[PDB]
Amino acid sequence: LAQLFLQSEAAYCCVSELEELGKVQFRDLNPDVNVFQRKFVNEVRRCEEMDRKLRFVEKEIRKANIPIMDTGENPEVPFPRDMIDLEANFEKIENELKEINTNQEALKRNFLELTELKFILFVAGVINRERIPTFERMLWRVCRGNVFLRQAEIENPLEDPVTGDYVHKSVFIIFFQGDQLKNRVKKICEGFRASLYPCPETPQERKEMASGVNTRIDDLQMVLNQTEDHRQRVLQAAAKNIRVWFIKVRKMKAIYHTLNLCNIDVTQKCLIAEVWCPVTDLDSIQFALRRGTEHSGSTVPSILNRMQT
Amino acid sequence: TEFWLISAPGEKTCQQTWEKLHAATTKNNNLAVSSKFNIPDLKVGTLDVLVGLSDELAKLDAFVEGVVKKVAQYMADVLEDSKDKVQENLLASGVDLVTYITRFQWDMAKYPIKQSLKNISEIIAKGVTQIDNDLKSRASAYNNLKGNLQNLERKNAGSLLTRSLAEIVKKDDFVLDSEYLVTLLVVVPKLNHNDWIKQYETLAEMVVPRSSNVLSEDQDSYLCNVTLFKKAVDDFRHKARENKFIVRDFQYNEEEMRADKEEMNRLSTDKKKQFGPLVRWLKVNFSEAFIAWIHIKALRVFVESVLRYGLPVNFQAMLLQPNKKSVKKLREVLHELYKHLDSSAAQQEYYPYVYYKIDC
Amino acid sequence: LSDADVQKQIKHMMAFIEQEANEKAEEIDAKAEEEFNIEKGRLVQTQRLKIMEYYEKKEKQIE
Amino acid sequence: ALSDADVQKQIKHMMAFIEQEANEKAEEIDAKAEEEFNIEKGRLVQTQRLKIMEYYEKKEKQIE
Amino acid sequence: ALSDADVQKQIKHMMAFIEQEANEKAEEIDAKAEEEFNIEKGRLVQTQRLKIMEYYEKKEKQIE
Amino acid sequence: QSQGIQQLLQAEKRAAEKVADARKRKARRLKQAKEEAQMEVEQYRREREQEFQSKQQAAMGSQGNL
Amino acid sequence: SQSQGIQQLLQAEKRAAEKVADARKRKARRLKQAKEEAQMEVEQYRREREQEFQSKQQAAMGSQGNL
Amino acid sequence: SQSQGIQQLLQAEKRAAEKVADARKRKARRLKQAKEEAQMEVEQYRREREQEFQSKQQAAMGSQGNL
Repeated sequence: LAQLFLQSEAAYCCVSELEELGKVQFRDLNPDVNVFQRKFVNEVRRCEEMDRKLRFVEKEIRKANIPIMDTGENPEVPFPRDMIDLEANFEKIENELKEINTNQEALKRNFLELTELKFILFVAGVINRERIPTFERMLWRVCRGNVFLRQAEIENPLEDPVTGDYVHKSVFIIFFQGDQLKNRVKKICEGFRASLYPCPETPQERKEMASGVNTRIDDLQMVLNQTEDHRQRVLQAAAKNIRVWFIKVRKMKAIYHTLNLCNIDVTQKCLIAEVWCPVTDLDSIQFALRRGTEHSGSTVPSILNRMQT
Repeated sequence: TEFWLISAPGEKTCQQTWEKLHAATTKNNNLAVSSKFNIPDLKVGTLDVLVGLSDELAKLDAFVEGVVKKVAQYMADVLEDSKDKVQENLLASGVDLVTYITRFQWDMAKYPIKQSLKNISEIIAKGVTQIDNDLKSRASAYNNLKGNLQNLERKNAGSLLTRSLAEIVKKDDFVLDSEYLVTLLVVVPKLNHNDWIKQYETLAEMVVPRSSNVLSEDQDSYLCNVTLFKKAVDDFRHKARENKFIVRDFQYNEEEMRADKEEMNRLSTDKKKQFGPLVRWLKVNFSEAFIAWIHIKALRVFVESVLRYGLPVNFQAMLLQPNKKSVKKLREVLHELYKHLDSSAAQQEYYPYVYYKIDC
Repeated sequence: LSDADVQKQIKHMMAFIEQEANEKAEEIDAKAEEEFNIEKGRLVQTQRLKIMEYYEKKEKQIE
Repeated sequence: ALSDADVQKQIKHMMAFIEQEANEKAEEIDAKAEEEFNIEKGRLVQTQRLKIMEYYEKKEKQIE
Repeated sequence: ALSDADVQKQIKHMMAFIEQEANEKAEEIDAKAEEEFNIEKGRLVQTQRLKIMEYYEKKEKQIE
Repeated sequence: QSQGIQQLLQAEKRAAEKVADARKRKARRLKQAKEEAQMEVEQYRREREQEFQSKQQAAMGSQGNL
Repeated sequence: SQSQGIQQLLQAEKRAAEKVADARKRKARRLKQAKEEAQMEVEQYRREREQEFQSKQQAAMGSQGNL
Repeated sequence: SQSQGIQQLLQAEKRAAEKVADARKRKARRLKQAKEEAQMEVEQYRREREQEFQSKQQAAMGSQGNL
C-alpha cells in the first residue's frame, strides 16, 4: 500500500501509462466523496455524452451493414484535451446524419404523395381499396344512386406509402354540386382507407401544374439519392474513425475514473494515490513512471514512497 | 300497436296492388294491415337541402317522440285517459293511431302545404318546443301541489311521537288563560298506562287533585294531559323521563291549528281544481303532439323517399300493422318485392324501402 | 351493378340538378321583378320630391 | 288509589301558595308606593322651590 | 529500485519545485504591484500638477 | 278538571286582588305625595313673599333717607 | 357507358348555366326598362309642373297689373 | 516517511501563503507611499510654477511700464 504523490498533469500522463501497463491496483483515497465531490464529474460527463453520441451513430452505421473493419490505431491511445473538440466534430456528424434521415424521410413522404399525383393525373385517384365494396355502399347509404362513380385503376402500382408494398389500386371519384355531400364524403373518405384530397380539374392548366410538380419531385428524388450516397460515404469514413476513437475514448473514461479514485492535495495541485504491487512490478512501475512523466511536458519526478501498512 | 312506415318507388300504379293485393308480395300475404299515406304534394329544392332536411327531421322526430313520451308519462302519473297497463299509446285528435292512419293526411292546420320544407319543419318544431315548455310549466305546478299536499297529509299522520296534534287535541281539553297553571302532554307506554294515571301525581309538588285524564289512546302508547304549577314543569318532565314517558311541551293554539287545517284543505282544493283543467289541457295538447309526431315522420319518410329514389314523387307508401310472428315473413316479402327492382346498395342502414318504426 | 343502375344514378344526377336550376332561376326572376318595381319607385320618389322642392321655392319667390 | 284527604290537602296548599305569592307582591307594591310617594314629593318640591327662589332673587335685585 | 537516499533526493527535488513556483508567483505579484504603483502615481501627479497649473495660468491671464 | 279549575280560579282572584289593590294604593300615595309637597312649598312661597315685601319697604326707606 | 353519363350530366350542368345566365340577363333587361319608364313618368311630371308654372306666372302678372 | 514529506509540504505551502499575504501588505504600503510622494511632488510643482509666475510678472512689469 505504497503512496505516490505528484502533479495532476504528471498524474494524467502516469495514469495513461499505468493503465496500459496494467500492473497497478489503486486504492480509493476518499471513500466519503461522491463523483460530484471528486470533481472529475465534468470529464466523465463529457465522456458519457460523447460515448452515447458515438454509440448512437455506430448503431445507425451497424444498421446500414457497413464493412468498416476497425483494424487498429487503437493501441496508440492518446488523450489530449482536444478530444473535446474531436467529440464535437463527431457530434456534428450525428446531427447531420439525423437531420439527413429526418429530411430524407420527409422527402420520401413528399415523393410518395407526388407519386400519387402522377397517377392522379384521364385521372386515376388513389385508394387502398381494401374493402371498397363497403366504401361504395356507405356512399350510397348517405345518398344512393345520385351521381356517377367514375372508376380508374393504377397499372403496376408501386410500394404503398403506408403499407410499404405494391398492391393494385383503383378509385371511384365523384364530383358533387352540394356542399353537404362534399362534407359527408370527406368524413367518409377519412374513415375509409383512401387518399382523395385534391380537387379534380379538367382544365389544361392543372395538367400543366401536375406535369411541373411531377418533374420537380423527380429532381427531389435525385437529390435524395445523392444525399444518401454522401451519407453512406460519410458513415464509412466515420465508422473507421469512430470505432478507433471510440475505443480511445473508452480508455479516456477509464483514466478519468481512475483519476477520481485518489486524494487531492491542498499544498499543491497534486494527487496522492496508493497501489498494492509486488516489488517486481514496483521496479517496472518506477520505469513506467519515468516513461509516463516524460510523455507529460512537466516531467514531474512523481515520488512513490514504499509503505509497510 | 307498433306500425312500420315504408315507402316504395311507386313507379307503377300496380305497386299498390303489388303492395296490398297480390299475395306473393303483399305484406304477410295481404293479412297485415297496410294503408296509404295522404301526403300533400311538396317539393324539395336541392339535394343539399334534402340532406339537411333529412338530418334535421331525424333530430326533430326524436325530439318530438321524446316529448310525446314525456307528456304521456306525465298523464300516466295523473291517471287521466292513460295508465301503465292500458292506454299506453296516445290518441291522435282523440282517436287511436290505427284510426288516424286509416284517415291519415298531412295536416294544413299545423303547417300550410304551400310552405317550403324549411318553414314547415320549423313551424312544427316551434309547435312541439312550445308544447314541451307548456308541459314543463303545468307539470311543475302539479308536482308542486302534489308534494305539498302529501307533506301536509303526512304532517298530521303518524304515531303519537311525531303525528301532528291538530286532529287529536281539542280546545275542550285545556284550562285556557289560567293564572298559574301550565298544561304538559305525556305519552305513556301502554304497559305503564295505569301506572302513569297514578304515578304522575307524585312526579311534582303542587299538583291539582283529580285534574288528570286521558286525552287519546294509541296501540303502543296513550296521550294524556296534565295541568300543574308553572314552576313544576321542569320537575314533572324530569320525573316523567325517569319513568320512561315521553312528554311533549304543546301549547294549545286555536289559531295555528285552524290555520293549518285551512291551508291543508285549501291546497287540496286547489290541487284538484287545477288537476281537472290541467289534465284536460294536457290530454288535448298531447293528442296534438302525437299528431305532430305523425306528421313530422310522414315528412321524414317523404323526403327520404325522394332522396332514395329521385323524381317524380309518386311512391308506394304503406303503413303496415304486422301480424304476430310475421316479421320474418314480412321482411321476406318486402325484400323480394323491392330488392329486385333497385340495387344491392340498400336493416338499420340498408332497407329496400323507407321504413320507420311507430312505437304505440 | 348493371348499366341500368348506372343510368338510374345518372337520371337522378340530372334530375336534381335540373330541379335546383329551375327553382333558382324562378326565384331569380321573381325577385328581379320585385327589384324592378322597388328600384323604380325609389328613383321616382327621390327625384319627384326634389322637383317639387325646386318648384315650390320658385313659386314662393314668384308670389 | 289516593284518599280524599291526601289530594284535598295538596289542593289547599296549591291555593294558599298562590294567595301567599299575591300577598307578598301586594306588600312589595305598598313599599314601592311609599318610595314613589317620597321620590315624587322630593323632586316636585325642590323643583318648584328652586323656581321660587330664582324668582325672588331676581325680584330682589330689581327692588335693590 | 530506489534507496532512502534516492527517494529523499526526489522529495528534495519536489520541494525545490515548490520553491521555484513560490518565487515565480511572488515575482508576478510584485510586478503587478509595481504597475499599479506607477499607474496611480502618474494619474495623481498629472491631475494635481494641472490643477495648480490652471489656477496660476488663470491669474496670469488676468495679469495680461 | 272542575276541582282544579275552581281552585285556580279562586287563587287567581285573590292574587289579582292583592296586586291590583297595591297598585291602586301606589297611585293614591303618589297623588297624596304631590298634594302635601305642593302645600308645603306654597307655604314656603308665602313666607318668602312676606320677607320680600318687608325688604322692599325697608329698601325704599333707606334710599329715601340717603 | 361511363363516358355517356359524364357527357349527359355535363349537358345538364351546361343548360343550368345557360338558364341562370339568361335569367340574370332578363333581370338586367327589366331593370333598364324600369329606368326608362321611370324617367318617362318623371318627364311627364315635369311637363305638368312646367305648365302649372306657366299658368301661375301669367295669372300673377295679370292680377298684379290690375292692383 | 510519506507523512513527514506531506507535513513538510504543508509547511512549504504555509510559507507560500504567508509570502503572498505579505506581498499584498507591501502593495498596500506602497500605494500609501505613492499618495504621500504624489502630494510632495504637487507641492514642488506648485513651487516651480510659482517661481515662473513671479519671474514672468517682473518681466511683464518692466515691459508694461516701457514704450
